Amino acid sequence: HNELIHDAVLDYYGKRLATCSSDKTIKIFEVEGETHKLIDTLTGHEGPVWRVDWAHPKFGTILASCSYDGKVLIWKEENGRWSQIAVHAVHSASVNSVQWAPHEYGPLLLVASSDGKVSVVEFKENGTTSPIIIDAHAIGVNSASWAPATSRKFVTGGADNLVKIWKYNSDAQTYVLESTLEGHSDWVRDVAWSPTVLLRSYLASVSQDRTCIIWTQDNEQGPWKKTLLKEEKFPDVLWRASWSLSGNVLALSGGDNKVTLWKENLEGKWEPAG
Amino acid sequence: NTEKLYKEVRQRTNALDVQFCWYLIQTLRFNGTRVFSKETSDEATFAFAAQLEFAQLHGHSLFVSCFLNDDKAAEDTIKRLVMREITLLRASTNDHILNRLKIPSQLIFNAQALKDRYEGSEVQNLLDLAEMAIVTSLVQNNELKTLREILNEFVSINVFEVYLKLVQETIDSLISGMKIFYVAACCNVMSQEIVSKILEKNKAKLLELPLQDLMKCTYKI
Amino acid sequence: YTFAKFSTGSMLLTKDIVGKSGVSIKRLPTELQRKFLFDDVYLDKEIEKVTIEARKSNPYPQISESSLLFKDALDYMEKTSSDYNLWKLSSILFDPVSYPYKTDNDQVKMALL
Repeated sequence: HNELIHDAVLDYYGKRLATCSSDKTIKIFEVEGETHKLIDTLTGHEGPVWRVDWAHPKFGTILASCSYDGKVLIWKEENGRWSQIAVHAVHSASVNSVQWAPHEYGPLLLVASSDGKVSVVEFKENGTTSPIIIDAHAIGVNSASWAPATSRKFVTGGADNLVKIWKYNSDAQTYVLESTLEGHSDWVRDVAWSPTVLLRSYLASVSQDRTCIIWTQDNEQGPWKKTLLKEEKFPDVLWRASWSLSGNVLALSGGDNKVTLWKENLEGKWEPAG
Repeated sequence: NTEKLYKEVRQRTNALDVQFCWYLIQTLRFNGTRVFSKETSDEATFAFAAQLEFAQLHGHSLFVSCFLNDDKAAEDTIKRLVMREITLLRASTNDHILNRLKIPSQLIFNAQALKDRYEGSEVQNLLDLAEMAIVTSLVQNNELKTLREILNEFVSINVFEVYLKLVQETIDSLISGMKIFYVAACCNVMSQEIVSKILEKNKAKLLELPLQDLMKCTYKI
Repeated sequence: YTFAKFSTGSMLLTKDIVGKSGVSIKRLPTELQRKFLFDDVYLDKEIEKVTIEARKSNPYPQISESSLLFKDALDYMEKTSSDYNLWKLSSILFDPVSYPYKTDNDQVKMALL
């Protein structure tokens, strides 16, 4: 019985899968092609676990999950036995996304809850949490993705149809908002920064209004460029939008039971692939 | 203007595939036959390397990635891939010549260090984290070798402790206490120091040095 | 509802209520359609044709000499396939010809070539 898992994540080396469903449990599997052997079940949430997410193995085996009970739960495998080492629930509503930073930033976490907040939880020397939060969106935040870089930034997708790009500032000590972008007529479900250290940067912003805008910034200066992936509404509401590391392929999880794939061509416009 | 045409050919048809376009550009480049922009050659190279990586052909994608002109990008691509995929890239000699492309010693062992921390090494480290390794280690010959490696490289507290073990005493003690404060491994080290002190004892100076563990201390008093 | 993101090992997990886990380990469909690429011998002999030098801005490898020729691939393809025709014609037009016999001057050589 597992009729509706909401999220699954793969580890750096892809040996250990972590699905999370609505029955609150987070199941850990030892994958091996056809055979993912169930190795664990983790019960510690008071509502459907929306998302799970491993951290960089530089930090051992850590997994921050966020669930409907408004609480972010950090887990850790310890000698082959899992244990909830920390927790961070400074959010007064259902926590939706949770995504670790680039490991060069430390062990930073990115939480994004319906109380219009998004936190960046550091784990200090005592391993204890150091929350520095910001208000992100009015009617709630559905997602928040990290950006790689070599001047840190992230993106957030809102319930007010916004897509925001925040940046760290030593003057403020809290992430200062630097640019917001408007293009959807309904809850911005998911937002994704692309890991392509190439000439430009790409953002795929899927939404409830069955659109997927792509914000391509020329460089550090010139603002973004709006590009409706295709100019027809998808047969059903879109949920997830993920970039590929090698290649800059875009995967779109629409509520129409297939996942589409879009690649950029020399026109600059995007074309299906599969 | 081969390139000009090549670019034109690109936007018009797909008759030339990713692999072919890369091979072509590379041949013409390395034979003086023709001229291509660093960027067009790199574009082709990226595209093919990517296709290859999608095919789980990591060694081959790795080989192709080297034909990059942009040093920064080459660095990133290569590194990222090697670290992410080290295990598979260390099987046969056809995989060896691979990591004997000229994959930087550093990158290879570093990647390999990561794979160890995640699967739960020391020579690589010898070539914070060091403290955690010392923690895991918590025999005499190994300790001596570690000390020699540290000397070659030249945290300070641990060094003082090691020097004492191989063998001012109060300073070493304070250093060790501070290290302990900075959990299981620290307690183990403290217990070891206590045992060593007990062995040495077997009056005022002794009292100064002194100033389950609690039970032991009580028995001592 | 569906979910799907890209793997570290660039491949895709999606909701799948047919397996055991509730997800599907999908081998991403590769555009790369050319048989000899999946055989590691080709790659070895292909590395034999290259001279790798470290960069002048970092220690990472990058190619200094290549002796790859359209010619070289031909052994790994069927002489009947259209592909073979492409690679062959490409060899004829682009791969350098050699002219073994010595020539009075070099513009002559050029003419013979």
